[PDB]
Amino acid sequence: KFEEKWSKILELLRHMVAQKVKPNLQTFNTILKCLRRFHVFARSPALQVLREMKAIGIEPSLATYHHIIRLFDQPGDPLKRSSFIIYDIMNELMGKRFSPKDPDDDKFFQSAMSICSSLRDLELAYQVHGLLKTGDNWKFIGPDQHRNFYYSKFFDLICLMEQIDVTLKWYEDLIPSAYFPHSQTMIHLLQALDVANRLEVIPKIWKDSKEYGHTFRSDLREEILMLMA
Amino acid sequence: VDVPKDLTKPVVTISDEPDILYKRLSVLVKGHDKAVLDSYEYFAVLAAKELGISIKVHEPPRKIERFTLLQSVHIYKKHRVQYEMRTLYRCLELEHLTGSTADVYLEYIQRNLPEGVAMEVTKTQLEQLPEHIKEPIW
Amino acid sequence: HYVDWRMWRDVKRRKMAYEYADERLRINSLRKNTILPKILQDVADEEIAALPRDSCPVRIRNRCVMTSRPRGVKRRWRLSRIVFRHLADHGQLSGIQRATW
Amino acid sequence: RKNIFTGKRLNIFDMMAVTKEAPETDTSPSLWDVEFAKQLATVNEQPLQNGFEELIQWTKEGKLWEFPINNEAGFDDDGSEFHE
Amino acid sequence: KNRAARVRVSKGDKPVTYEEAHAPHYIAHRKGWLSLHTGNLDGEDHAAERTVEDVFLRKFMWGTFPGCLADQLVLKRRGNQLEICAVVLRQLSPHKYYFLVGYSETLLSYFYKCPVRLHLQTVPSKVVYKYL
Ligand SMILES: [Mg+2]
Ligand SMILES: [Mg+2]
Repeated sequence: KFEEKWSKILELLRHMVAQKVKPNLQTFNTILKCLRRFHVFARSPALQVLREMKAIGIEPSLATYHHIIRLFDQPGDPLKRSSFIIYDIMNELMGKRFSPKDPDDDKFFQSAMSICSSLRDLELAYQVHGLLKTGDNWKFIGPDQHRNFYYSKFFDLICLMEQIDVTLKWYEDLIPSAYFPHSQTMIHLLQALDVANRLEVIPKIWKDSKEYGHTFRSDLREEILMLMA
Repeated sequence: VDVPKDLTKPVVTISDEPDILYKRLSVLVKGHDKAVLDSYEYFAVLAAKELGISIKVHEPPRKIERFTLLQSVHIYKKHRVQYEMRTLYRCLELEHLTGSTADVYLEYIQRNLPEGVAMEVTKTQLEQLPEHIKEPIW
Repeated sequence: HYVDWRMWRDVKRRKMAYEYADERLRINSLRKNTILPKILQDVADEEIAALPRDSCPVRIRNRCVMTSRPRGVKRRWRLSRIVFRHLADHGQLSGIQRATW
Repeated sequence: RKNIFTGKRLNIFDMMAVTKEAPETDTSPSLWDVEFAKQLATVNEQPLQNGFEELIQWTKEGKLWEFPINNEAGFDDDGSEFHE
Repeated sequence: KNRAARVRVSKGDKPVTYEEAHAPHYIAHRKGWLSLHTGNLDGEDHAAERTVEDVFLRKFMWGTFPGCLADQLVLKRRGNQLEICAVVLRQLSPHKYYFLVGYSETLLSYFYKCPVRLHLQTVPSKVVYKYL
């Protein structure tokens, strides 16, 4: 149980203070990464680790917030807590250039975008993307699988909550320049054109769909034909 | 819409050491194609004006090296094929620029030197008299 | 894998001439002055004459590097007239063209 | 209405008076330290975005000539002076 | 009669490219050079070495992309960079072209000790200038 594990760890940390050993970033990042299992039980203990880093002088890295983001982003209703954890994390990170300090620094942006889609907050998603575009922060997006997941959740949230005139500007800026879309984003885009009563663009989405490898997707061709007819 | 928010600027450090002074930079480019030198001249001159460097341009006389070879593999001495290499020149003459300005301009125009074009940049540096030479020991 | 045995002999002559260049230069310096005694220069004559024959640089021949043709070679490209023309006539030699004037 | 950064700490550790003032310059590069430094170069590992970044990469790797061109780049004659 | 680099007339059925259709006297008049470097300019050195490298690169690419080259190579040298520009066909799968580009750029960079880049332009079929 958490209480037993949380008592041993505090004993290792106190031993580390008896032996005149100073903790580094990975010491606190390991605690937060290991508390992921306990979820709700570790939510407040995990926030005690973060506040300790600030006081001691260790600077939270992108991984420090990725681990806190994943700990609080448990299946359930995120509005109760996850809402104000991500809003405070971004106010802290606003306009900060990041350097590689932890191996898990390339996972924050994928994690942060995953909550913006869940909360359906487009203002927060722009702040997350704004942080990715400051300085050289774009290099922390992650491998190709993380790059495509980030942009899928990002664009699917634009099509849903953004005006269609702006949505079609992101569609041009991101695809194929930034990532190649999954067939479910082509569908999410058609659903946005329908809601906007702009169906003269459907023939273009089919032309683009073929150019992205969705010529023979059944769910897509049925979606296009049903809206047209 | 997907534009960078803030851009990291390369770090340029102002030193405590004084800068070099160049009375003249004579950039002589050589090529086989006059039109390529015309385009490079336009690029190099426009680059100098934007950076505030005083630049003059002229075209030294071209050099054509010709040589003769036998046409046949065997005998037929009186039948030859003649070849030539044409070297055309353009000379950019820059004046009154510091060593830091010369490093930026030369790096910018040397990196953009077209394929097939060589550059000979003669730099004339201004120096003061060595202290030992100011007065005779004798 | 050189073009022929004659190119292979010149390769060895160029390798041996390179290995003995410093030694031959130093001995020759003793022979190419009127300052040292003849008794010393006569010994230097014998010493350079005893070096391997293929260390002598006059035996190096400028052969075509692609065909080993010993004559008709253009030094700048190290090619025979035939090989040079083949490349030049196909536009593969930068800046080289037929000359009319 | 309460920020997360305000609340209870753990209090097990204490504020560093200052960061380490004298570094271990001659610390050996153990396999554990050399490998961890490779995990920190993978988090910012991304494909080249354009042709300028390829030149920058080649220049750092030493493949591309440094500009402006210096015909003596990488050749000092053993630090010899003219009088030698 | 002159023979050098002259595609002789046939019965009007032999497709030739623009390069193949122009005899040597049209070099620098109607057709440019297939390699551009500074070695053949007046007062420049190392023309012999640049020429051997070009002959190798043309043979290397012919046998490395067998049946794929639709025209002669264009070789460009800037600084220590070597750029190989080739017009290829659209028969090989794209995966094989990426393998061969990665392989060739790497192998040639280590062979000649310079950064080498390969630029491929694909055409559906050999471009025909005229039928001789
Ligand atoms: Mg005749
Ligand atoms: Mg001889």
